[PDB]
Amino acid sequence: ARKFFVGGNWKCNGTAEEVKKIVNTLNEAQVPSQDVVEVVVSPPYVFLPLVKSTLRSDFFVAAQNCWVKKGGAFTGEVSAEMLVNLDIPWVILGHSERRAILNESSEFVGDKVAYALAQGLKVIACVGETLEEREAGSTMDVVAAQTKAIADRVTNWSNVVIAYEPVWAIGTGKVASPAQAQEVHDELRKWLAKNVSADVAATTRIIYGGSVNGGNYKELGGQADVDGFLVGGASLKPEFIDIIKAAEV
Amino acid sequence: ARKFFVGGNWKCNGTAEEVKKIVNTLNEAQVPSQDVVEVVVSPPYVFLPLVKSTLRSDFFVAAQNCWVKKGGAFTGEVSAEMLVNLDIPWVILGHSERRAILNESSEFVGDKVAYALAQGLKVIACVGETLEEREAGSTMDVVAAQTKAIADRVTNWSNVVIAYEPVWAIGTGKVASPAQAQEVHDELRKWLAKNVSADVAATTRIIYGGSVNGGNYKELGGQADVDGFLVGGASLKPEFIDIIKAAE
Ligand code: NA
Ligand code: NA
Ligand code: NA
Ligand code: NA
Repeated sequence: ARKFFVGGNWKCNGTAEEVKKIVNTLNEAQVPSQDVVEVVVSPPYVFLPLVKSTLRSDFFVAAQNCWVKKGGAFTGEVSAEMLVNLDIPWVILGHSERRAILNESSEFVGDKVAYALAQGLKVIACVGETLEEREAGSTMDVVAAQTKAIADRVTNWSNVVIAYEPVWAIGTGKVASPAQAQEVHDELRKWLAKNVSADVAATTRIIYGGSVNGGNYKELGGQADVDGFLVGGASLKPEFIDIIKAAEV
Repeated sequence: ARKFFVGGNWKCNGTAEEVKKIVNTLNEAQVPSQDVVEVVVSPPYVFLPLVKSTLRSDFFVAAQNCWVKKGGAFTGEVSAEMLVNLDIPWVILGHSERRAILNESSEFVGDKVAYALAQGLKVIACVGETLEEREAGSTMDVVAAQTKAIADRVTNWSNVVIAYEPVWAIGTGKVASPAQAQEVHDELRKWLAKNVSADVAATTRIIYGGSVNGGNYKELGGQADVDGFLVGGASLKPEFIDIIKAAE
């Protein structure tokens, strides 16, 4: 069985004082065993050393982004090899905000994933459709195309988690149902089985990155093809511990 | 007289061991007084706390970029308020690599500069033309347009340094002459005098960010409108201390 996965994306938030409070709360948390759930927290770049130095060793740290290739003359960017040097094991790549606001193309995301994996990082690779795409019946075309841009560029899926983000249902007031989430995760896994291998389809975690009303995480987690959550604002709050606890059963 | 200014842009380089070696070499350096030269060092975001905690207190730290507005739902971005919280006093904005590779527009850079200043940061604001623009005779048209996008959004220039980057003469194998540098810096200052004020033109440092061969920084620093340097790869090396010494 795939190990349930909960990632916390802090986004562009945090102060030294807020980080200390979040980390102390996570360090005091009593959650399901390492065998039941894998937990990753993703602070901004400037707090990565602080969080890695202070967080419980059974929770893992992710950067929110890295550069597409080897470092060098790329003012403002952080390379995968820098993250490896700082003992940051994970990175989030292709988040909806970077695809939309920072205009990161599916091919650019794919090249980042492949480079990160080559340096030995583990990757949360994000995909998802807009409202226009959803309403046109294009959800499965769009999610398969974003996944194919990554698949075409990687040589190994072992250290990849895919995060599905229904962009129309993230902080818009619209919420996708469990059935809607299950349908996309099932079709995506079926895509991996036909286009990469049955083994990769069976072993790759596909986590849900859509907005969820309080108390509705266990109904989503219990869907057959949903393997956990990529969490936004709740990752800054004690509620994140209740999302980790949804891994139980 | 405007105080000579030397910025060191590490770009996307560094490891914890390399950072320790660069910072130790800077800390042992014997350079002209604080009255003669202002020195700023700019590591990647992940080394900002480490460099600020270990660097000599008379050298200052800059981030290489920040976000255009208040933080929030901007995965992978670092806000100006985050830099203030970590006591990072400077930021580089509009670097040629961000305008070219990351497609940052003049208006985007302008909005960043205005936001950074509003949070109390000091800004190295970068401008510069491409090969095609230079060959067309458009250098000053382009540099004035980039500067206008910032001027239109900024009321107080006290905490701004302008860096001119001849993009065609940065790691291309082409080296711009001191006369080419002085011509752009003079015409940019004349633009500032007409479009902001005589006082802002007189007091704003305009530093040079073009490639320079070893031993040739004093010929550039002694130009009337060149107030220092924004340094690339030499900022990782002992040579950076020889560039600060050009202030004498
Ligand atoms: Na499940
Ligand atoms: Na470009
Ligand atoms: Na002049
Ligand atoms: Na001078």
